[PDB]
Amino acid sequence: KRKIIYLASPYGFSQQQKTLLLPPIVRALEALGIEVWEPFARNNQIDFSQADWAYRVAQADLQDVKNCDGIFAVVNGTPPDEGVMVELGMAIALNKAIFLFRDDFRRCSDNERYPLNLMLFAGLPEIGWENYYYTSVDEIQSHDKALYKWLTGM
Amino acid sequence: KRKIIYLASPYGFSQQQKTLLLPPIVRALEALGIEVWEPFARNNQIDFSQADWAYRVAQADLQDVKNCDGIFAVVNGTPPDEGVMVELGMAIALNKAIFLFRDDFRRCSDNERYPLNLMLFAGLPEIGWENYYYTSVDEIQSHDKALYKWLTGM
Amino acid sequence: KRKIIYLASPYGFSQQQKTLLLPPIVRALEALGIEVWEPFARNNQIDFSQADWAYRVAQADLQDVKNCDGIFAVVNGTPPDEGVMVELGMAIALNKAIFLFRDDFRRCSDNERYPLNLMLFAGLPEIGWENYYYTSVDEIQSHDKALYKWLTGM
Amino acid sequence: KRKIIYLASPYGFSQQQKTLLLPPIVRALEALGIEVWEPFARNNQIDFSQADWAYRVAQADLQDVKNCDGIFAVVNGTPPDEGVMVELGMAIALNKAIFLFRDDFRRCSDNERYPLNLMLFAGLPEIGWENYYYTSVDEIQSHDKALYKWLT
Ligand SMILES: O=c1[nH]cnc2c(C[N@@H+]3C[C@H](CO)[C@@H](O)C3)c[nH]c12
Ligand SMILES: O=c1[nH]cnc2c(C[N@@H+]3C[C@H](CO)[C@@H](O)C3)c[nH]c12
Ligand SMILES: O=c1[nH]cnc2c(C[N@@H+]3C[C@H](CO)[C@@H](O)C3)c[nH]c12
Ligand SMILES: O=c1[nH]cnc2c(C[N@@H+]3C[C@H](CO)[C@@H](O)C3)c[nH]c12
Repeated sequence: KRKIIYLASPYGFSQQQKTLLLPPIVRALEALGIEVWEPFARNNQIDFSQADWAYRVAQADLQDVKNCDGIFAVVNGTPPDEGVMVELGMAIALNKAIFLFRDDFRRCSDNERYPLNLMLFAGLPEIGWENYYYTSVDEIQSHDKALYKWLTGM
Repeated sequence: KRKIIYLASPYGFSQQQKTLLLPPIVRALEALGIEVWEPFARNNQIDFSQADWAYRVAQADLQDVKNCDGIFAVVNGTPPDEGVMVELGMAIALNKAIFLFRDDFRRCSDNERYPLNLMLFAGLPEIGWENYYYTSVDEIQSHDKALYKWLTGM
Repeated sequence: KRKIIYLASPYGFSQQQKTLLLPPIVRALEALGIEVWEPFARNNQIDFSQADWAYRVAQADLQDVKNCDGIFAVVNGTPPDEGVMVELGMAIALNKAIFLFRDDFRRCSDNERYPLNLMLFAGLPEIGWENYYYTSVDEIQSHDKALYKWLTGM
Repeated sequence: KRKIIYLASPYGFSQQQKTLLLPPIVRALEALGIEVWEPFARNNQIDFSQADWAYRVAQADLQDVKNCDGIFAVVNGTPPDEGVMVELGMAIALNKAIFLFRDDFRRCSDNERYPLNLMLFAGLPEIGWENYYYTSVDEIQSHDKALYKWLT
């Protein structure tokens, strides 16, 4: 069975970001052999004319985080997206694999060790957390970083 | 034994907000008979002179969310605080009781049903979610709202 | 005639913050002999039941920034409030006196020199901008900081 | 002389956004015959190892807003970017033309008339401000919207 990554991001909210930013990240993950669950694409069939669609998206996304093997969370922005953060907290509590992506060079932090709010790293090991922290789309395929180690059992 | 509420908020980051905003919320919860776990206060014996303090705070807060009975999440701001959101996601995944506080009247939402990102409500029931959503400090004591129903088994 | 300070803040958006955080700041400024224009208070005779109230607040605040002598901008939050930032940009372009207030210890910055986005400091001097930068309510009345020196022409 | 638009955005902060999002917007503006001043590109010839680079960037952007004819502010995100907002306030106070771009469908507002904080619209007319408000890159070239009309 392929490992399943839930690709959490705010990029579905902007028409241009949805069209241009997500496909390259999806493709980078798929090139490692990962099955990618991207929520904006997976919720295509919900009936958005009905008033309960927001509840139905919430529950579908909760189920996807429960059923994934890891989360790949796009945590660009100041601050990172609140929905992505909820999904990240779910992933941490459910002991999913955690991978963080930030190619935004601004620092937005409450501490000196981590580049973001310390809670985002609570599900990563004390040592080597930066191996799970990706700062460019080109880095996703790196054999030295945590996605590759995960797939190769190292 | 008293129910334990984890009071998640960004109010510890600002000197004035920590001093003035949190004690009234703490007192409102305590007046219901709740034991309040406030993380900015509870992390007062971490050695902040040591470089790992941020990791030890992260783990301490994760353990507190695992051990609470419910979270009372202050979700003021545009957007809500990313650390609060991680803790909220943890609470949802761990089937804790979920209560939300927002006396910020700005609307910051991706949908028409809820006043915030739909993910924040994923741990609340489809019907009656607003019973868990508090919009003033004065409302916390309300016998018609979910904190009181929780405590009285209704 | 008293110097006029426009007190820009997001604190009017939260019921508790409006009641508890703003009066102490207003009072500290007034103790210096300043006439304080606080926008949430100053627009309390607008009819908020009428559809044009938002345009009338915008124009009232535009006029107040044009007519003030200085702006005292509360730039707490990650990021600072977007309305406060528009008013700050107006003040810079109109050669008003500029004073910044941040008692939030988090860093949210795109550079190493300043704790915030470099644009917020465009109306401050290259050297000694920190004299215009207030990090606690108790510091506002300091005779060593720029607000007091400005009022006394020293 | 070609009208000058200052293209304010936070897209320069993210490597992928700077590479992918900004060139299409620049090209849409330039297709209208506009001279586009994009701050992340224009700041290139600043020495970023001299300690004062942040101050120099700030002053250079201030001057570009003073010397543009209009601002085209990308106000995506929740909230819109604080540096874009400072530049927008400068443009309002300096009586520059104002155009806003938001293809982010989330609402982030303190009022019922506008989809964002009311201050962002203080430099736009009470009626017809929507004609200055662009919600897709495709819309930038519309002859029914305010940017094209401003060119005549
Ligand atoms: O409109 C939507 N479509 C699909 N999913 C979401 C969500 C849920 N998550 C949260 C996060 C964006 O907040 C992204 O991973 C999708 C919120 N709004 C929508
Ligand atoms: O500096 C800190 N002190 C204590 N806790 C936190 C946390 C953890 N949570 C997250 C949330 C603020 O982000 C609040 O509930 C405390 C992040 N930074 C700090
Ligand atoms: O409800 C309101 N009342 C008064 N002013 C504003 C503004 C304008 N400014 C902007 C800034 C808050 O965004 C504060 O200085 C007031 C936005 N909303 C309101
Ligand atoms: O690193 C930077 N490069 C170029 N410009 C800016 C600015 C000035 N403005 C502000 C706004 C981004 O905050 C965008 O229009 C550029 C701040 N930081 C930088």
